[PDB]
Amino acid sequence: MKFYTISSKYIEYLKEFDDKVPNSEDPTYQNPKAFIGIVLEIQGHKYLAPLTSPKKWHNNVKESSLSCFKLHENGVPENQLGLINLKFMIPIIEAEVSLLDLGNMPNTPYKRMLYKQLQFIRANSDKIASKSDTLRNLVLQGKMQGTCNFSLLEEKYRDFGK
Amino acid sequence: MKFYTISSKYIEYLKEFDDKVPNSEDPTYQNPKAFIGIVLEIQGHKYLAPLTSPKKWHNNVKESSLSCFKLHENGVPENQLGLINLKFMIPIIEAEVSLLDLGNMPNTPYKRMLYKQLQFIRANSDKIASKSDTLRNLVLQGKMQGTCNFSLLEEKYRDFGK
Amino acid sequence: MKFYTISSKYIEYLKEFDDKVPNSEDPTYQNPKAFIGIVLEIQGHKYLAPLTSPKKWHNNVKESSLSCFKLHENGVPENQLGLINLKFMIPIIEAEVSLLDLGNMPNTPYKRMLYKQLQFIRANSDKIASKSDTLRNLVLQGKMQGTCNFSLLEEKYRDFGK
RNA sequence: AUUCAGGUGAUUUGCUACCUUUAAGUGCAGCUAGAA
RNA sequence: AUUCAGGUGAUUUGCUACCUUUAAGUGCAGCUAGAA
RNA sequence: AUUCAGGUGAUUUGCUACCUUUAAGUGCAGCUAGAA
Ligand SMILES: [Zn+2]
Ligand SMILES: [Zn+2]
Ligand SMILES: [Zn+2]
Ligand SMILES: [Zn+2]
Ligand SMILES: [Zn+2]
Ligand SMILES: [Zn+2]
Ligand SMILES: [Zn+2]
Ligand SMILES: [Zn+2]
Ligand SMILES: [Zn+2]
Ligand SMILES: [Zn+2]
Ligand SMILES: [Zn+2]
Ligand SMILES: [Zn+2]
Repeated sequence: MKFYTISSKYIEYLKEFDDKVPNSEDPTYQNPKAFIGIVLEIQGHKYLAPLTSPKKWHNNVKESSLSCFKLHENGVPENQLGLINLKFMIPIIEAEVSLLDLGNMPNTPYKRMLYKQLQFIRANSDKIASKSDTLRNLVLQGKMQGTCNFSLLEEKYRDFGK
Repeated sequence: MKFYTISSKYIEYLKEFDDKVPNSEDPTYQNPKAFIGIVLEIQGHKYLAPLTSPKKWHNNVKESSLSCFKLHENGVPENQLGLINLKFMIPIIEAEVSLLDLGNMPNTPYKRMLYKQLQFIRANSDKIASKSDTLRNLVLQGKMQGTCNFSLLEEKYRDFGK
Repeated sequence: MKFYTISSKYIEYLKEFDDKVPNSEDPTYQNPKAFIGIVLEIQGHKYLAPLTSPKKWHNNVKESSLSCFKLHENGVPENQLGLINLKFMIPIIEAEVSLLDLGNMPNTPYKRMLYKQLQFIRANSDKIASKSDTLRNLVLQGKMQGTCNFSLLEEKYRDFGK
């Protein structure tokens, strides 16, 4: 899996249909909001999930939860690295999605953390995909609330360019 | 698996054929003798094994032994909890066997220990069933002595009601 | 697996076809050169690999390498015990191969080390056989150089007695 | 005797794990404490 | 209540693993630093 | 940004494991040392 950004246009568009769709731009955002790379591929839908830095309430989110996949350094649990917000993953269009230029990022604390994250994500691909799959099923079945509207998003998203 | 008692009649009856069959009633017995719940099911035989509180010689009984399955609190080895005496498991008749009313036992040290035991037994079902299976095979094969007479008990036990 | 020696004749013979074939006798050799016992059995070929005591360059040989299987005491990694030189394993003829008389070796530092080695080898039989298998395939495929000439050795070796 | 097989990580120092049936990057150290 | 089943290690003290679906000696200690 | 999905244990607080393909209760804490 990999790190992506998403065009602001395309994020506004999904926001017409679901305010739950993650904010793309914010004055207080140092770097751009980043997404994780095809957490879920099903019925020809490619999903990307939002990354998000630590909040207070992440302490209550237990590992079993389908809402989030908690990140942290490999083998170093006390090094919390934020989480993947699956509850807000969205379907994407290859053309409005862009991979982070990791090969060109200046060596900074951030790019550094991205690699810590990346590796933990790489070694947990499956748990992630597995979680995303189930989250959607449930969401769709009407057994889970307060997530992104998968059903509706999946319906409207490709009508972006019109 | 679960906790059972066995009618005294039926225990006397098997004792006609094998004195090795565990004692059901004793003046020094606080609670009734308790048995563990289908350690072995084979050729339509349901086996229950006797529970037994610590004796001195349980220290010499090594884990590999087929005679006994040593109990102790989950993850707390120094908390020895007696053992399951497979060498004396017997085949039973659903109608002379009775489940302990755990849902109605007053909160006492005993009921408390039963749950410690139960869980350790639950998480080791397989080893237990596995041990019981092998113990019988061997016993039947004539490669093990000083156990209950499985072959003979299996033959005679259903003729209980006559 | 076990410890063997190989007749000097048969070792000279293979040396007619491949100088890479391990030296059998040397003035500086305390004990005879020893071989490990059927590292590989395939298309009716029985392979024995040479043992060899620590050299400087064994530090660069990584575990993944097909060239050698590094020995050392069980659970005691700092106790390097030389390595098995698979890159030089050779096919053998039961009649020119001989098992070391371990049962009759006087208790010496050497015989002592042999058992340390033996056990580590016994507990890794598979990795060894697995490595040998792959090493040959590759060697045969022409993807590996500087080893014994398996293809050529396999062809010529049985013509020993002529 | 025969003096480091080639690969798997958007990164990879040490070891280890895995792939070479054409496929494969885990784990324990170290380093880091980044922020959406 | 009923006082430790045998075995698998060219060697193996304790425990463990494992085998007794015809099979099975792993791991931790302990001892060992040996040489091709 | 967006502030804990429900389950699997004759019992189970905290975490965790597992299940969510109709399935699934593990492990570490803590509590506890009961007796056949
Ligand atoms: Zn939950
Ligand atoms: Zn974790
Ligand atoms: Zn008698
Ligand atoms: Zn035994
Ligand atoms: Zn235990
Ligand atoms: Zn290499
Ligand atoms: Zn090693
Ligand atoms: Zn034994
Ligand atoms: Zn021993
Ligand atoms: Zn949130
Ligand atoms: Zn739950
Ligand atoms: Zn709870």
